[PDB]
Amino acid sequence: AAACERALQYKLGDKIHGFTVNQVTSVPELFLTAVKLTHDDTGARYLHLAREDTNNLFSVQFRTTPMDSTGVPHILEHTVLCGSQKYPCRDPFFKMLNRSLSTFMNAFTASDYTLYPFSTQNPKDFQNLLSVYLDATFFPCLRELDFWQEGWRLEHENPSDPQTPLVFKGVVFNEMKGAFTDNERIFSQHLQNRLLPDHTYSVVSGGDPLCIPELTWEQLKQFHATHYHPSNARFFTYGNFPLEQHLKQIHEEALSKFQKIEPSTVVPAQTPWDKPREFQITCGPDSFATDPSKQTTVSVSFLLPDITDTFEAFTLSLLSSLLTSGPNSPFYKALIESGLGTDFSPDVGYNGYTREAYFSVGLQGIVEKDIETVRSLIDRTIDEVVEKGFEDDRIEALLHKIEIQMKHQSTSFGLMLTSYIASCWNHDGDPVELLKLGNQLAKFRQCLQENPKFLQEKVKQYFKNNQHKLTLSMRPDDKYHEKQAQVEATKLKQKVEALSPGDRQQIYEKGLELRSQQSKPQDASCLPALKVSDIEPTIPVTELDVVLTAGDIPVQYCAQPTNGMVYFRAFSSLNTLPEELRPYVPLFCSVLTKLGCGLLDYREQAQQIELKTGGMSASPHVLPDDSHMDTYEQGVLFSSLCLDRNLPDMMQLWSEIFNNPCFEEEEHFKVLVKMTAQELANGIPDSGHLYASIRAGRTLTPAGDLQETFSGMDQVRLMKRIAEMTDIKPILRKLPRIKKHLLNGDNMRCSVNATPQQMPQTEKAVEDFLRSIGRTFKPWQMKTHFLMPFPVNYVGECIRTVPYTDPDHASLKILARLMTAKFLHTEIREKGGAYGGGAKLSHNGIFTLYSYRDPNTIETLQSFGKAVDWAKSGKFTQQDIDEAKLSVFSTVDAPVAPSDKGMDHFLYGLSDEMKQAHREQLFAVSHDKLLAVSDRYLGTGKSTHGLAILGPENPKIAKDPSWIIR
Repeated sequence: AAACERALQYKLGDKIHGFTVNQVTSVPELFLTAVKLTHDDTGARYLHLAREDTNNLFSVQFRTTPMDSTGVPHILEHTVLCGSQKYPCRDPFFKMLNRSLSTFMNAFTASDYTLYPFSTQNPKDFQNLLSVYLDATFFPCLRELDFWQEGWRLEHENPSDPQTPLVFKGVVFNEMKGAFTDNERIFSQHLQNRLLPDHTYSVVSGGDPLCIPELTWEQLKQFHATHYHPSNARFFTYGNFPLEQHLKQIHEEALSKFQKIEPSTVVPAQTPWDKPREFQITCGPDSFATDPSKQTTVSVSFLLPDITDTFEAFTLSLLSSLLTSGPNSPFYKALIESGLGTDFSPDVGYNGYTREAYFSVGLQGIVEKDIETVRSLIDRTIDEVVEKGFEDDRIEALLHKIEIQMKHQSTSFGLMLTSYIASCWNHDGDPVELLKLGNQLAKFRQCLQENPKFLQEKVKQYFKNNQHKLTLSMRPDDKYHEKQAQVEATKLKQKVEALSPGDRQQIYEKGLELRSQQSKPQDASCLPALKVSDIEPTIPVTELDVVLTAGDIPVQYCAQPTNGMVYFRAFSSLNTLPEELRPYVPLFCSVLTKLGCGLLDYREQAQQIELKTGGMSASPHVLPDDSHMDTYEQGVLFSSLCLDRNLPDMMQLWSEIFNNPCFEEEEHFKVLVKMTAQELANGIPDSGHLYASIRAGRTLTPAGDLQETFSGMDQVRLMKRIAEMTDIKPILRKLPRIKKHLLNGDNMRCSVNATPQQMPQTEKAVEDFLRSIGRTFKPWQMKTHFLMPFPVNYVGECIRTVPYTDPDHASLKILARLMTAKFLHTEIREKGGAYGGGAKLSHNGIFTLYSYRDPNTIETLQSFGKAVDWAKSGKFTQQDIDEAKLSVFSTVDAPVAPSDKGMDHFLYGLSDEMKQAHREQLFAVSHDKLLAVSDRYLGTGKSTHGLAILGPENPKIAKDPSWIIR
């Protein structure tokens, strides 16, 4: 009756739709069964992980082994998503993003493989997305104009004026420009290049700016015909859907149209060095130090065995985590607390992306004079690890951490599985051996029980005696990017001089046809699609029970199949907290479980956390009310996880954190604050649109102001200011004040998620813990410019709308997603050239516009104004409304993990009745309701606007007096 039982019914040797069952293994620790199939005619390998989880995932992988630095697989992956023969419309990927019930749809290109995963919950939608992906990847129209627009071409700055000089344009070309500007990408790539100089790892697989114009259309088509062939493919699917439908679809749509080829693409082993080497490279300056110039990164890297031999790789990965993870690691105590640098080097720890894995350690942010000092420190630490070894508790903490990662229930499990086996599988390894994790743990425990100094011989063998050592240093030079610009401009002029006038008219005509291709809106009615009748009308009700306990704390127990885990959450309000101490709350949450408690130092505290729990964290959350725009609850979410047996120890740890935290251990706190300030400064580009919307939305509601205080740019700038203070002690005195105002039971509620079989013991442990512990805003417009040293812009525009429970909210949500799908995508992305841009409506009632890597500023806001004029014009059909409803119901019905079912009632206090009411309000949205709501809220002068800009200097913005400059 179940799916996994029938998946265990697959017998060896059965022929199923051209596939042959080669191997069947039950993985009881993961509640999934691995099955290995091979297609007889093509030789494509198939691995299916059948597990009773409705979020089904498919992925297909192609082995791309480049032999030059042209970047052909990255551009080929970009171009293959631009159109196919059966679906000639442009970009099936984004078009199916609004015609499906998927939760994830993307693609990745590593150094030596390309990966196309998606996940969805509807079997007909699975058929839909699998058919579009098969036809897009295996049968694209390989039009020459797609290769000139996305890749490389010579083009005038204005394509209609034939007298201006020629320059390079292209998506991948400027992606590699932006990759080359990234110092970490130079460091990682050159590290791989110098350590592996023999074969494909010695080149820039994403594309070398000096080697990119050597790529021809003929080479692109030949590479596609040779490498995007199903014999060079590995298909992977995960979940509970019947396999027969998948196999039948694969055979009837794709595999029959090809014939067998044999890829001559196996990567040979890197030849071992006889002697260690040193290299010096250069990168681009940053704003850290001029005269001192501490922006010097150094690393020491060691070659490790292959990922094929699974056991030795698993052992060395655990060893690298013992060496680098946490303040109890040798390298942390030797390097981080040495005060010579700022953070670990990039690619620190075990890096298994290449064929031969490699270990790396070092620091960034050091003075260049200390390079030999660092190298001697690394050698001396290897000597000390050989002489002293590891304590048994840290080994137990690591084995408990890896086991807790095995049993944990996430919502994106299949994506983690395909990313975890892609690298090993790419080099012809057996992916099933990475799945049999229990056996590796058992053999690990036995191999430690037989030889107590085994790991000392491992560290000696692979670190002190490893002759394939590389010490690589980087120092910045003032004359670097102009040298690169000189040589690139020289390649440009040498390529331009040999061109005839007939070639220039060919460029002129190709440019005008490319502009027409980029301008004309095309039709996508050839794609198959679902309808609103396929969306479930009602959701299954989630059962809860709230128990007031000891003597007024409400405690929510949710019986769920959590697989032997207890997930504890607590939310304590901050309404009594003084307003001056508000901005230091996130810092408190980030350091509370890292400073020591009672008789435990920070080393022992971190050891106890890794030994008993799977991680204990605190993060501030602002939960808006659903019936008043000017009502919100502010508080801190304490979250933890443990196995069922370590629960009383976990609650003993929690009681010790709540009753005697050590806010006096100052040195590790200084280390952590400089590390988090560095981490937040490093993370600005990837979440720039989030920071732009959050600053843009500060001025509409008090909840926005509190979100600005907890997670806006003010928090990063303040954290940097605190990290620049030389005396941290008066800042450290503020933490007992947060302990005294927040750690009590006056305004508290808690949650427990566990198995029902475990529930009474959890109720006992929690009641013991609870008995053991102590006891009118008017929005106003704001325009803001953050001067950032970025090459692209990030702008945000916010409009104030209705909250969740208003019937107009569902219609506004449909309208926002509609505008994103049918206006903003074409206007900002295709015309403008930005990587991301759209419209969103948040749960509190903020209609927010955003831009991600946008080259323009004024034209983007003008496109926003034309989008609102488009919405008032009403120029959309009922099928577009069905498409927007499909996308919204694809978003709200995203799968929730057992650890958060139901979390939404615990946080926001929305019952299933409110969700059913809003779901039927999304059902009732009509065309005239969309025009009415567009003239009621989005129109000009009806609500207050807010503006914010992240980006470089722009003089035209600076001469506007209505902007405030930051």
